[PDB]
Amino acid sequence: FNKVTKFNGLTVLPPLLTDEMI
Amino acid sequence: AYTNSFTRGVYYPDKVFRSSVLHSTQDLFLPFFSNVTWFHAIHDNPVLPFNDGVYFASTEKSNIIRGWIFGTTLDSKTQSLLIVNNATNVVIKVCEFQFCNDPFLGVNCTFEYVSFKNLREFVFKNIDGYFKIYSKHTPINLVRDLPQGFSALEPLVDLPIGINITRFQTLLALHAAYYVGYLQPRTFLLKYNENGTITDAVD
Amino acid sequence: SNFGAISSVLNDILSRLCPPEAEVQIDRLITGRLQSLQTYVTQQLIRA
Amino acid sequence: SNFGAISSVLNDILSRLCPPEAEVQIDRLITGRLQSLQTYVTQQLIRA
Amino acid sequence: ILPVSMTKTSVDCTMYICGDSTECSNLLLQYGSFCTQLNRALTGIAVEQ
Amino acid sequence: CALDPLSETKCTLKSFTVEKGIYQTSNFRVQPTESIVRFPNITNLCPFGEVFNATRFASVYAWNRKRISNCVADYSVLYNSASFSTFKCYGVCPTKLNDLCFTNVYADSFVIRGDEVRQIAPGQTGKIADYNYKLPDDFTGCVIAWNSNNLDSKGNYNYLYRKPFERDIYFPLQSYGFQPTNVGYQPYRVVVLSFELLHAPATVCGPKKSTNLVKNKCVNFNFNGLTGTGVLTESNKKFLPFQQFGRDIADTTDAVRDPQTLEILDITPCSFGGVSVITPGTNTSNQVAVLYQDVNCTEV
Amino acid sequence: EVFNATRFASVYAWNRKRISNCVADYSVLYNSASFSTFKCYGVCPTKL
Repeated sequence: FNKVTKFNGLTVLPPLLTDEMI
Repeated sequence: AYTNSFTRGVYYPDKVFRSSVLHSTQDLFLPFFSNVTWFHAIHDNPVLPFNDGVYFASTEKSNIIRGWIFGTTLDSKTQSLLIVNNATNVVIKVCEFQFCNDPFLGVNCTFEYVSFKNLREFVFKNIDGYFKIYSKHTPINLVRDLPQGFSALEPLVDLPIGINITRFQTLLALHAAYYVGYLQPRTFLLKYNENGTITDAVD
Repeated sequence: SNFGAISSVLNDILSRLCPPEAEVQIDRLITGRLQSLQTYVTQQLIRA
Repeated sequence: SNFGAISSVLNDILSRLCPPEAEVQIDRLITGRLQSLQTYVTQQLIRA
Repeated sequence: ILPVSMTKTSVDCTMYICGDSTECSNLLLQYGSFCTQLNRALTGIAVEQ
Repeated sequence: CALDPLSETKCTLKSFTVEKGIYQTSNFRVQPTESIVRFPNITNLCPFGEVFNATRFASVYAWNRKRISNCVADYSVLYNSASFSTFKCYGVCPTKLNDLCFTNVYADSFVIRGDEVRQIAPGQTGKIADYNYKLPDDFTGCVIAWNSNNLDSKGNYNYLYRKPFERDIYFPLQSYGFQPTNVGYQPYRVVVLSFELLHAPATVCGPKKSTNLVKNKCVNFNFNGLTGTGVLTESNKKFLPFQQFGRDIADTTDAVRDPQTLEILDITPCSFGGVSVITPGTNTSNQVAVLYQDVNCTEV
Repeated sequence: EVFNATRFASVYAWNRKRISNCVADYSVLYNSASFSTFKCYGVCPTKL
């Protein structure tokens, strides 16, 4: 998790399973 | 004589604030590491060509350099731009001036405007008849040459005048060393920092 | 991108022009921005 | 392919027409040739 | 190391193409169901992740 | 399709049944409360009186030019006049000129034969277009012309003709000859207004009044002819003295400097997000729940 | 032999001169004072 790193109608939806559920 | 420009002669290309961004822009910039013709006010101020535009700079301790002339013929056949510092204001005029045989500042017209220890830096260009002036001042540790580092010139002045230029000449105070580098149509990538300041560029 | 319109900014066309010609300029932006989205969605379907 | 331009040879348009009309004919070729690459690159992404 | 999902983007194509303009949005309706099938595709990708 | 969120769902699906699920039906968007109109506080009326009522215009080979700046231009005073035989505008509409601002305006003034008025347009070709007065193909301006037989006929031979905006002063020059004996052969006066939209502060503006300034609240706006919408706020974006706008990656405006007090305003688009309708099937219930995506519940 | 002919035909039965095997300085025509209109439809007169 440490080693892997808006108004124009573009959006990001959250995943169903949180990183704490994974 | 000659010297090398290093990363000199970069300016804000438009009157738009940008920050924390790498912006690709195409404009008349001074090419990095170009040879710039170099001159002394001691042991002259010849007429130079202007080409597409000029980075003009001087390393100074005396304020002997005090202005410039621009035009095509520089001989009263046609209108010529004049720029002067009177030690309280910049002064600008365009007229069919009859200049001297060896013009200096003492120790028909269509436009007017009014407002080593140091390095004073300028960029001059004509686009669509707009004569644009950019400038910066800096302290210097080296007498011989331009500093091998980066700083972006801000626009001082923009004249609506529509006058053709192919030649120019600096003005010296009479009864200092200076550098002339021509601009070229270059694509630059400009590094605008958090405080919206150009702090590096890629030629 | 202009896509051939007089400006890249939709509010320039709508503040400078009027309906006989504003629609001619906006159809160049609609065509280009629609083709820009179809290219993204196609490459996201292949990447998915 | 002409794509609606007077000729598909880009040098015909540039040698026969002056810029106000040449850019109208050339943009039909740019529109069609760009669509012809977007088609090929999409087929090569699916075939890859 | 294997990738298993990617960011669930969705793009509001009426606001991307015609950002808060009714003048443009009434022209974008003349292209029919392109904008609704772009949203359908991006929703299908996002549910798949 | 606007009664309730289930009816938006039914319409989004083009279906009267809705199956169980979550459906993005719409975008929530907070609407502009009011319009804020903002322009420079200068009030000189522009010298169009001098331009259109001069005693003599120039020859088309040596056309006169005037630069107009630091002033207010009511273009309807020109456009409403019955005098003008043509007023054709390129890159602008003459209805919109009063809503708008430019950094400079240039008036180009000259006399031609009435038949040749056709050649004063962007992208034209012929002896006046190519050898006397050429407009660029990206021209942003208005061409304003009228027959001037009462001013410029006598005959009169003082007007002559032989490169975008060139003044091409050996001499290939030929005079016109203007008499009441000349309609297309008559002298026409023409003024061309060219508008400068370059990246600098406005100095020519339409007569439209400025409003007070509103902040931390969603408004429609027009700053120096830059129309838009957003929550304006005071800002810590450190504009240098020459900068007048800030821009986004999408080329859209992100900040402005007020033309009346020179403080820096952020522009934030008014609060928005996807609206998703959570539903059991309509076979189970007409009850729904609504998810406003990417908003805090106090901002809905 | 066309532009300086003594007479021109009636439009029910117009003339049609063949020009061939010769050098054509069309700028002599295009820069002539004589012509009230000179309109070209698949070429620009400067290019000829």
